[PDB]
Formats: sequence, C-alpha cells, structure tokens
Amino acid sequence: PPNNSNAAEDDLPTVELQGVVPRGVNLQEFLNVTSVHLFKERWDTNKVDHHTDKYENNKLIVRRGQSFYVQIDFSRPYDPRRDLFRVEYVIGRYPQENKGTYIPVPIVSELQSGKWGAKIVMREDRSVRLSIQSSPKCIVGKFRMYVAVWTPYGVLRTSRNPETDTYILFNPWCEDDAVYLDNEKEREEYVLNDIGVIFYGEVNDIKTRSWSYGQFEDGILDTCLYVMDRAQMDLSGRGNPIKVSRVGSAMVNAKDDEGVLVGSWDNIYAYGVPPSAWTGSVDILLEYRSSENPVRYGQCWVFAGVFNTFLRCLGIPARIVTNYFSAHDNDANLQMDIFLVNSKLTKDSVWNYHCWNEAWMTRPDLPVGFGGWQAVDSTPQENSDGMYRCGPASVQAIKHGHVCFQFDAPFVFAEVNSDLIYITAKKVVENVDATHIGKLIVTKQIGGDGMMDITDTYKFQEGQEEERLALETALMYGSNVDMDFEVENAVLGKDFKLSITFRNNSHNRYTITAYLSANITFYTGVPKAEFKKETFDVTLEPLSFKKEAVLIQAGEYMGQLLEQASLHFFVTARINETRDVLAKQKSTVLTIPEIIIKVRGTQVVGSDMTVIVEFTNPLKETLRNVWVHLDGPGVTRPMKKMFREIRPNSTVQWEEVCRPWVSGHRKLIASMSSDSLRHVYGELDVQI
Amino acid sequence: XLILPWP
Ligand SMILES: [Ca+2]
Ligand SMILES: [Ca+2]
Ligand SMILES: [Ca+2]
Repeated sequence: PPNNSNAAEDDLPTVELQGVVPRGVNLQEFLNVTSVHLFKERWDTNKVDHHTDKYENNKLIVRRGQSFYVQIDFSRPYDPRRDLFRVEYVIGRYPQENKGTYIPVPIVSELQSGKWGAKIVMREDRSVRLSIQSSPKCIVGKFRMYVAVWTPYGVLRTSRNPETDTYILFNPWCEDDAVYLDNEKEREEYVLNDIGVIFYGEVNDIKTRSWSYGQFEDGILDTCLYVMDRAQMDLSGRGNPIKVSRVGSAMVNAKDDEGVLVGSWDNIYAYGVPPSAWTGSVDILLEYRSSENPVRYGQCWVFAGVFNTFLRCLGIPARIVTNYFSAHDNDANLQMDIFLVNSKLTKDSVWNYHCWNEAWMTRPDLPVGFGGWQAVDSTPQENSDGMYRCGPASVQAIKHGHVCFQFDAPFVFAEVNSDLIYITAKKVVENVDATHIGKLIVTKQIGGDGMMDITDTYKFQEGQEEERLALETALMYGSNVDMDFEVENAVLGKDFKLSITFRNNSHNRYTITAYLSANITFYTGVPKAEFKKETFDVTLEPLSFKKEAVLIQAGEYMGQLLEQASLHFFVTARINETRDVLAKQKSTVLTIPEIIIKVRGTQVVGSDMTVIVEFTNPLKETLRNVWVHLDGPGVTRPMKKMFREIRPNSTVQWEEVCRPWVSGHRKLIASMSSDSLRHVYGELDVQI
Repeated sequence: XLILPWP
C-alpha cells in the first residue's frame, strides 16, 4: 500500500527475535546504547557546515550527500571482533529499503563517493564518534533514527526517540546533488535569503514589493513536509526535485488539490485577506497548517512568494521572475486569437504583468543542455494533465522553441513570446503584432534590491531573425528537405568545423534562412554560456546535397571551458518557399589531449628527483613551436622546454631535475601550447 | 495584476 506521508510512522520492534528462541537467553552479552548525540546545536559543526544553522528548529537538519558527525555511547566499549551494529533512518509507515525509505547505514572503514555509510573517527571510553555520509540522491524529509545491534537471536534496536529525528534537505553545495549550484553568492540569494523583492507595475513605471519568505521561521519546514503529505506524494520520489517542484506548483494553489491559496481577482475578497495585504509567506503557510484548509486570498505574486518559500525551505534554489505583458493562451495554439473587437468570441487575454518561479536543477529526463533554471508556476491558469499546475519547463528549451520537452513548455512560451493574431470571422487574418507579448522579464538582483533584466534567457531579441525561427519551431512542436549537422573531429585547444548538411530530394530550388547557437554545458547537463551565434542564408538547388561548414575557433570557446564540459549546438532552418522548419539539437564531448607526468627517483624534500612530462601529438597535423611548461610550487621553480616541431601522432618526452624544498602533499602541473593546439594540461599529485 | 485590453 502507498507510503505517501512523512507524518505517519511504523513501530520498529526493540527486540526483534527470530525463530523459536529458547527461554533464558542472556542478551547481556551484546552492546546496548546508553545515549546518542547528534551535536545538533545551531552553533555547532553540523548545522554550520550544512548551512542549516538558521532554521528555528531544535532537531538536527542536514543536507544530503555531505557527511555529519554523531556519537553513540554503549554499555561497554565497542569491539569489532564480537560486535556488529548499524544505524537506520526510516520514513513513513511502510518503509522499504528498495524504495529508499528504510536506509540501513553500515559501519565502514572508509566512506565511499555517494553511498550511505558511517565511519568511526574517534573512540574514547565506551563511546564511538561517527562521520555519517548520506546518498546525494536521498529522499528529502524528516527521518526517524535507530541504532540496531545484531545478535545471533535477532536485532536489538533503540526505541523511538523524537529527540534524534533528523531532517535531510536538498544540498546546493554538493556537486553530486541534482540541485548543485557552483556559485556561493548565488547560493546565498537563492537558498539562504529569506527576504526578497517582487517587481510589478508597468514596463516604464516599475514598482517594487518586498516579501518575507521566512523559510527558516518556526513551523515552516514542517509545513512544507505537510504540503507534500497533503498531495499524497509518494515518499520515494521526494528526492527528485522535478517531482517536488511539479507537486509544489499544484499544491500551492487551492484548485483541484485542496492546496494552500485561493486565488481571487474580484475586487471584493469576501471573508478573507485581500491579496494586496499580505507582506510575506509565513502567516499564509502557518494558517494552512493549523486550519488544514485553503487560505483566502492570493493573486500571481502571492502564489509565487509562497512557492518561493516552499522551494528554498527544502533546499531547491529558487527565484521569482516578472513578465510584463504576459499572454494567457486559452486554446493551446501558442498565439493570441483576437477576433474583430468581439469580446464574446475572443477568449485569450494579456496581463499587465505576471509572476512565477524558477527552480534550479539538472534535467536528467531531458537531453543534455536543458538543466539549470526551470520555470514553475503555481498561479492557476490552465490545466496540465487534469490539474492546475505548471512546469518544470526548461527556460533553455523555451528560448530555442524546443517546447516538446516536458513540462508545460508550450504554455510558458506562449506567455513570453506569442504573436497577436487579429482575425475576422464571417459567413480572415487582418493584423499580426510580434512584439507586444513579454516586453521585459526581470528578477531580483544578487546582493541588492534592483532589477536584473533576464529577458534574453527566455527569448531572442525582437526583430532578430533568431526570434522568428525559434517561434516557428515552437509552433511546430505544438517539403522533402533533410537537414543534419555533425561536428568534424573536435579537439580541445584547436579550432573545428561544424558541418551542417541539407539534402534536397525534390525537383525544386529552395532558399533557406537559418541560425545556429553553440553552447558550453556542464557534464550534468546544466547550460553555462552561448559562445557563438550565427544566422545565415543558403540556396538549395534541386536533387543535391549541400554542406555549409561553420568554423568554430578555439578563442570562441576556450575562454569559457570547465572540467568535463560538453558542447551543445542548436540549428534551426526555414525553407522559405514552404515555411517548413527543420530543427535539431545535439551535444558533443570535446576530445581532450593528454599530458602524462611521472616522477623517477625518490621524492624526499632534500634531494633531487626527475619529472618526466610526456605529450603525444593528438592531431593529424604538424605542431610547431610547442612550448611545454612545468609548475609545482613546492617541487620546482617554474620551467619551460620548447620543441620546434612534433610530427603527426608523434610523442615527446621532457625530463626535469627538481630539488623539492617543502614536505607534504604538493602538486605538479604541466601545460602545452603550439601555433595551433594550445592550452592543454596535465597534473600529478606528489607526496614529499 | 490586471487584464489589459487588446490594442
Ligand atoms: Ca491545486
Ligand atoms: Ca490562442
Ligand atoms: Ca515577440
């Protein structure tokens, strides 16, 4: 039966005997727990290092994928020759190991990357101090903690103890977490800032409303867990920020799901608080928790403020964006249908401005390149699969019009860049406005109360041919030409060719208008930057293939690369004669040339050692003026060796004598640059 | 939040 409530619990036996245990067993032979410490004070190491010191909460709060310290006191000193125990974390009334809701934590010699385990780091008298590491994919929620000692007759378990209940939150500081955000200032504003600013007014008369998110206030964390309980969200999916944010967009509005906030626009707001009176999220959520019924009343910005609290509270980085001239598409055709004005036939509408949320996560369900900011909206406007909810829609997918990737991207696109279509019905299309919708999209700046124009993340600039091509793509995701591109043998440090191929199998001559967008992506699939954008025209003679090779120079991307970065390419082309649109996106990993560094001889910090740097020419071309640099602050003054030429696929070796002058775990770094290939590196750790 | 009339 479903396990969908954090508040519900099961009863874990304290004496889990097995088989027909004879009378008069002496269980005294085995360890028992006399006390557990979680070092959970808000001044102490766990909460400070886990960035949870701010919650008004007396229990331990930690973030997944990061280790924390606890201490277990036993009746006698733990002896691993005779004793075997394990820590357990448990959530729900129906915990299951294969569902992630019964989590046995083995005592291990060494913690391992991304796996639950506990390591003894200190022993004294009858106590052992443990460093516990949780999985970075762990379920978010309030866990019950037990210690289980194994005996030949069964398990001996600590009894229920709410003082050791432990909250595990999303971890933007953990690089193995789906919500990893590698910028501390960004983590401060989008996670730990509990006040903020929401923009409204008009494009030319822009107003500021302050908002208290209050995600650390007493009761709020518990309320957000209760929101998910009220949604009957299966616990096993609450470690997935896609599911958590999609549930949030449904549950924060009261339609369909008995959520938090009733919307009203009727200028009267009978028997409730009028939307403009709220100043923060705390009174709303806490009243929802206590009354267990929807709160009255909100509009766009209140929905987004309360949603922002939910996200940040759980650890999902989040911000509120404001779209000026926000379209409302009633028929899911991705344009504004304005009948000529006939107010009875015309069903679509435009808001002076609208508010919604962005949540930061990878998109493991989407192709590489669509992670990062996801638009999520809790203001009820349109049904998404029978419920009032919206998103996560990848802002990157919206920008290039790839609204085929879930969730609700066509709707969000229509909100930001739909055309106005003036229509006359009769016994006929009369005008087209392509700049009215979404004139400006903003969000609070980092470290201040001012605006940040972020329109360019959602759409290309009005009037640019790319804006048109992305919209035509958007409309196509709802003529006998084939289009494809391949990246011709791309090596890090060298230029390379992007070969876009059109095959015209018809007897017609076509003209093509097209753009290309080349991007750097983290290996987790989050986008980093566009480094090259071109629009170009080409004629397509009949019964012919045609390659258009695009040169991508090293200087265009080398200045923005990161470890394990891949490249993400968009190409969109319109057959002008047919208005047909061909759109493709592909990602590719750069080939990475190697530099191996060895050390011959002893590495004592007094005598001489020999550093062998090896490079192999990865290209079919001849490298020339190959400079090779060696750096190593404790081992060598910086040095360089030159090579006038390295023939194709040839290998050079460089021996360097060094006298290290410091002891410890230092490091050697090598670099190569030539007339063509440049800035390829190698590294080696060395102890002295 | 207001609905704006079509221009
Ligand atoms: Ca709802
Ligand atoms: Ca429409
Ligand atoms: Ca437009």
